[PDB]
Amino acid sequence: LSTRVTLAFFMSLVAFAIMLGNALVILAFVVDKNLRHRSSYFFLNLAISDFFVGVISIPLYIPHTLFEWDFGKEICVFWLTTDYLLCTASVYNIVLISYDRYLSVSNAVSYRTQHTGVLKIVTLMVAVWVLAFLVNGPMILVSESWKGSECEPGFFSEWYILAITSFLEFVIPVILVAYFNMNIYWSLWKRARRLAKSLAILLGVFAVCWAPYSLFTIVLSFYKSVWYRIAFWLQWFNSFVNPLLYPLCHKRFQKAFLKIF
Amino acid sequence: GCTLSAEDKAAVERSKMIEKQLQKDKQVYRRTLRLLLLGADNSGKSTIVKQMRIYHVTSGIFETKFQVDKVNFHMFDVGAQRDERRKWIQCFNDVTAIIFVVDSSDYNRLQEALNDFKSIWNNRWLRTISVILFLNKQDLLAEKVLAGKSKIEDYFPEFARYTTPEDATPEPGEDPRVTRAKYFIRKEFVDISTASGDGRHICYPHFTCSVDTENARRIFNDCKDIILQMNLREYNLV
Amino acid sequence: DVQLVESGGGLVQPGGSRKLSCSASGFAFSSFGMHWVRQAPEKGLEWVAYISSGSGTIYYADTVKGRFTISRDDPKNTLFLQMTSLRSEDTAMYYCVRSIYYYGSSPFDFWGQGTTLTVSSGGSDIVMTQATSSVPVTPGESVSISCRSSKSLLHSNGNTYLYWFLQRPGQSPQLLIYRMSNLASGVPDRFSGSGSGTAFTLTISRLEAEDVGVYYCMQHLEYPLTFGAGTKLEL
Amino acid sequence: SELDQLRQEAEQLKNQIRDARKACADATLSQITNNIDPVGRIQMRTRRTLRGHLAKIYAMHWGTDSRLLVSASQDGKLIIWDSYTTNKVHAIPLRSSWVMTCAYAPSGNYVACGGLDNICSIYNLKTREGNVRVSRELAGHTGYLSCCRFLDDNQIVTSSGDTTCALWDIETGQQTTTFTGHTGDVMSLSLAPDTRLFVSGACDASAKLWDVREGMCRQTFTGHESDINAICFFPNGNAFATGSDDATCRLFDLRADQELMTYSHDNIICGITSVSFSKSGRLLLAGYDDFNCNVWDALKADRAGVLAGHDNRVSCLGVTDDGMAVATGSWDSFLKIWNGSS
Amino acid sequence: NTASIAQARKLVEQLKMEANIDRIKVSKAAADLMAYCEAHAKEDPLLTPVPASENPFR
Amino acid sequence: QVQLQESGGGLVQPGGSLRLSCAASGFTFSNYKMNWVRQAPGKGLEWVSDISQSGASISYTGSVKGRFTISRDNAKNTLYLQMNSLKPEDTAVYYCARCPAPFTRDCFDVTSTTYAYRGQGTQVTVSS
Ligand SMILES: CC(C)CCC[C@@H](C)[C@H]1CC[C@H]2[C@@H]3CC=C4C[C@@H](O)CC[C@]4(C)[C@H]3CC[C@]12C
Ligand SMILES: NCCc1c[nH]cn1
Repeated sequence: LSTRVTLAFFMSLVAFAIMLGNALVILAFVVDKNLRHRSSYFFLNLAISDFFVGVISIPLYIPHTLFEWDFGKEICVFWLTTDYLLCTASVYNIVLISYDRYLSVSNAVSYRTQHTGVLKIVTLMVAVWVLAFLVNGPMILVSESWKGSECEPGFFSEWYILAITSFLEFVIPVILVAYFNMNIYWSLWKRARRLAKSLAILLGVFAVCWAPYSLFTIVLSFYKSVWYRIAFWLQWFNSFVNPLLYPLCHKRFQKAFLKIF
Repeated sequence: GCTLSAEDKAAVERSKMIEKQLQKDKQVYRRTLRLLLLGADNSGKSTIVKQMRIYHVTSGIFETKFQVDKVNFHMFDVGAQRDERRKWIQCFNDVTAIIFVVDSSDYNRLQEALNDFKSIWNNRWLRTISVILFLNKQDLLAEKVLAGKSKIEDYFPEFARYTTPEDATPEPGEDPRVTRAKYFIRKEFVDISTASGDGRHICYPHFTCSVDTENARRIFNDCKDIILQMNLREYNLV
Repeated sequence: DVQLVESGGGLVQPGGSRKLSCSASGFAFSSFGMHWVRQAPEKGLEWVAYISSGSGTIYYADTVKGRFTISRDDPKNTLFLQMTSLRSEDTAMYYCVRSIYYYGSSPFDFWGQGTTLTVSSGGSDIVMTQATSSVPVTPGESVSISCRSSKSLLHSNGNTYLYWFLQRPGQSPQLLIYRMSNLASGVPDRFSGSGSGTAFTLTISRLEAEDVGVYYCMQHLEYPLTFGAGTKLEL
Repeated sequence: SELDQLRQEAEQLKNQIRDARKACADATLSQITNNIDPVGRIQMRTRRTLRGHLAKIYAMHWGTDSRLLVSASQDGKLIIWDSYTTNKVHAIPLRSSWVMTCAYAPSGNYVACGGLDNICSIYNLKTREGNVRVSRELAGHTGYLSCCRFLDDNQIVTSSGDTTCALWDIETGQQTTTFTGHTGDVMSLSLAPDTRLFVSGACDASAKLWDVREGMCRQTFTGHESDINAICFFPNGNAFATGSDDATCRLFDLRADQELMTYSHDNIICGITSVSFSKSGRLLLAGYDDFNCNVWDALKADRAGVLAGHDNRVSCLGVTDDGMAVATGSWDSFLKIWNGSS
Repeated sequence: NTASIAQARKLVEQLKMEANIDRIKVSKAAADLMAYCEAHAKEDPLLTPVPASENPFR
Repeated sequence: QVQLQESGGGLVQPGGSLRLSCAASGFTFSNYKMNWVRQAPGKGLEWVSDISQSGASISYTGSVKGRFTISRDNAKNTLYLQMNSLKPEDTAVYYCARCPAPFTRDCFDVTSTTYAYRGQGTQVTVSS
């Protein structure tokens, strides 16, 4: 079908765009030795997560849909594990970057001078990935038994389990990001100059990309559709969006991009 | 370790030890905040440097180390040099702030102070360094204004048409003439401050008396604001 | 000035334990790597152990490996050598040597006084052959000493790592020539050195009564360090 | 009046000097060197980048051997580098953080440095204690030190912020000779291949040629329009070059008093911070305030290449005595060695 | 003041000392510089550089 | 080679007029900002007027504003100062100074005790 070919080409295009963006960010980090700051490490972590999800999810997702291809139990389990771990790692990297910005804004004098860090940035980078894994990995590995209609984690039957899972990756992270951005905006306004617009769209894009799936799955479990696919794609497009906002607005990666390009 | 002699690995190890010592020195260097003090012969910067040295504790330079709220400040004052600043001032293009002391009660040499502020503000290499302005000797200025013998309109002909701005929060108990004169003098400097600053660097006008114990707190707050603005500019927030 | 004083020697029973302390005074101790050098009553010097600056790297001889431990106290300016389970082959005099390593450095410049100790009752090695053990000669005439190495001592840097040491009777050896061409500080221009990758020659233009004693060859290519047999020059 | 008579006499003498110089102006240097083949494109690539300085670099100097190097940074550091392996041989902290100059003894046994403090400190490298000490501290200048160059192990010429330059005596610490001829701050000096004469450039747009032994000025060259920030002596010892705040490098001759050639471009509007000559003297390398360095064909005033990219204003530039590599340091914390490609 | 008079006298003496030196033609100086530059052309590794085999920096 | 020669200025009654000229040689007149400074008897050098490269920006000291007018002729390399209604306290030596560097918006050390790029000066005496 022509529609299937066009859809496959569109997913290939978005995967290639993710490839290009994250490869450019990682290349900028690698080439320049000036980007050895903590924020540079956080941006590298986010870029690594987005590059890995672009590598793993979509290319293996092509045969699963609109194609007469089947995936075994091990392959499907690995695909789900990688997808969930990478998504949670991206969310936690976003939260870490927001916390770093909050610390810089509210503790500027100590952020500049009384802030030295080595082998401790890597500690946080490992910790966020470990927590991202522990959110879902053991859960789905146990859920292998509870389940061949569709390659799914198999815990969608339990509503409370889904609520617990969505609580540790969408409610608390959004609350923390909103709290950090609100504190930064309030401190800067007390001390509406296009700062509010950016600090609002930063949370708005994340919420718009992540809420629909995390709520549609819950309401379907409590009581597929095209809107289900739309929500899944909205969740995936956050990985596309992320390279444009965070690493491209730090004034350090911009210098490397200007020099190289 | 490949194709390296037994006497080359030891040299590499010595270099690595030197590098680790350099890292420790870099941490210590980043810990401290450097400032550059500037003033004329009648400015009175000696009193300020003494009061912030002793209380908070031939050669071509003087160094004063103080500490406020567990924050370490290193103030550098040029001495025993010549009267041409266009060559040795480019050394101080990385300091956190330029403290600039101006004698407000000296109308005759106020134009000289304005010219020095203009030249410092618009310099090619000092175009990203904030200035903390100390308008010293407020008591003498108030006494001169109260005396009425000398008129500011003689040196600045636009003072006669200047009226103090409304809602300027005058200090309660101060004469209106003294407040008007002080606000005019600060106006003369904020014009140069905002003429071509463009937000890259800003100026902090302050009034200082003969014996004031709050100068260290003022410097600390101005430095805090300077670092906050630098951090905001780093993340492209503003 | 510069002083290295050793202590801790004595008479011990076989299989016992002992400790030597080498105190360094008059120079920056922390910037110098340290070596222990053992000289038996029989002629010949043997390298024992080495510790770098900051104790980054430690090297031992294949004989004392597993029984000797070398450490250093920089704040106390002291070098420790502890031995356990001694044998009858460890009875000798121990010298404390210092060495600094950079581009133009002069390793093995100063040697300690040394402490004597008596006991009751090979693939990765480079050999040195000094055939002329004893050369008798009246002073005032030129003197030539020859050294040979089984392996070429010339590295890819162009540096040939060969060292010449002088031991006059009753005193620890002092460095004369380092890296086969250079002259150590405080050494008269009478001593000269040259040679190819394998054979090396040391010349004393005008002999004096001071130069009587033993001459020792050494290499610094691979860290197992082998001294020469020792050529004895006498009147 | 006596004052007006003296001024008129000075004007008459200046007119006579200018008339003699114009009389000697037979033909320009550009006219004579016009049939020689141009060099072409001079592409030099970076071979080494040396890191370890915590602030801007103000000075640098090669050793007599073309391997070891010394650099000075205003964080208060004097670092000695083995350029072949990028190793650090020594790292000497300084009493004063403001250091504007650095020198390396021709014997390799000493280094020297000075700055905003009107003191030149000489450090001994070869010590029996294994550490670098402060061998001497020469004081007596009443201004910041701009340059210092070693003559022997026991002699050194310094130029300071005041109008004077001085030849010292390291063993005794007293100025053997004082020159005191300039009007503005002296910013650079260059020793001749045989150390009998040396030139000094200052902030009055004039260069002076002094005789070391007699301590008097021989010739004064005035072709520039602004302060001179650098000077370099021709390899054959019969000419020199000067770079100034205006975007111009001027080549002056000794036997013929006047000026030979001018190196400038329409697109260049910044100042020159340093100049240097190659071993043959055909090329002249000049570092600019726009974070770049230019290579001028000194016999034709044609730019033959650009060393591009240092992230901050280029401060110091030097060429090895062997002529193999060019070392460049900027207000960035890094020092780069550049070499050609066959 | 007498200081200005003394400085003017010193400047006049310096100008008199500088004005009496001998100057060669610019053509001769140009020829000398060109000859020196041509003579040492082969010993300038910054011109037609040496091969990477013998280049100390790589 | 940088030479600035000042002409004009003599005995002038109070309320009179004068015009000082400054001829420049050795440098491109169009690339530098120019200043007029003065030295009163028993007083230090005092900045009195300033004109930019193209004459677009002009500044005065305030005690001469409305009485003094500065101008520059880049075609003939001249700097004019027209002084109107001279006060008895205006007796001083006037120097035509050049800013140290080209294409700069700041000027350093123009009123220094010694300066390489300053003229010899012209005497302006006001008496009655
Ligand atoms: C998904 C699997 C394969 C890897 C999970 C960890 C990844 C995402 C992260 C966690 C910590 C990271 C490391 C932390 C520190 C550094 C800095 C520098 O030394 C090079 C990269 C390196 C070494 C990072 C490489 C990527 C890294 C290993
Ligand atoms: N790709 C969707 C991953 C996820 C996380 N939570 C729910 N779904």
